[PDB]
Amino acid sequence: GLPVCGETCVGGTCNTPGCTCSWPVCTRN
Repeated sequence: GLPVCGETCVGGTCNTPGCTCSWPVCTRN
């Protein structure tokens, strides 16, 4: 499955609201 989110949560942050941080990458469950 193609991940909706893909922002690096290296700095403990996510751009897309709704995406959970899964260091070092944000992803939505």
